Amino acid sequence: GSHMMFLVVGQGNPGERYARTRHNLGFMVLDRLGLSFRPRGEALVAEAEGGLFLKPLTYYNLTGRAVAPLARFYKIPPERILVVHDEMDLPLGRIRFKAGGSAAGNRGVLSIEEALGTRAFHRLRLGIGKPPDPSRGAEYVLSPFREEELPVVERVLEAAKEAVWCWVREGLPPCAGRFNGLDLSL
Repeated sequence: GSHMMFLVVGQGNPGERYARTRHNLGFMVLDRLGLSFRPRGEALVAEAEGGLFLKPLTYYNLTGRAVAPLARFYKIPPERILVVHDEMDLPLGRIRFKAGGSAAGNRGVLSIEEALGTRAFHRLRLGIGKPPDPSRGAEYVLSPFREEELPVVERVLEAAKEAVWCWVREGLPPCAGRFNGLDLSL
């Protein structure tokens, strides 16, 4: 319709090179929802149930360029914006809803904060852990998960799919109550 009730944003980079990488977890979650995405401007967009699901094709670090004009245009309040992203500050196997707060160095979240001028939007943080040395962070997020991690990633994607629908239909607090305590690790 002419209006949108919510905006779910998956963080990722465009192209097959990135599709299995840790930094594309947000895209992977959106791709599990069973929606029909269509190219619109610099994004793939899907609709369902009165709102919008966005896989920006801006590159990860530039997603604010797409998110902010859309959210302002549709007058979407912060508690009806959900940014789904990989999170180095949580271990693989943890999933957390967060209302507002800092980006903690995540360039996608930072781009959106800078473009909107607020931190108050919601996030679904999907832990990925950290590399053994920080100097490998860039390579870590642009690499596929390890062999031994795959079963945990699968659980996380299943949980995160359900969590996205939870947030869409219920709002953040009930969903934080169901999901934030989960331990999906091996």
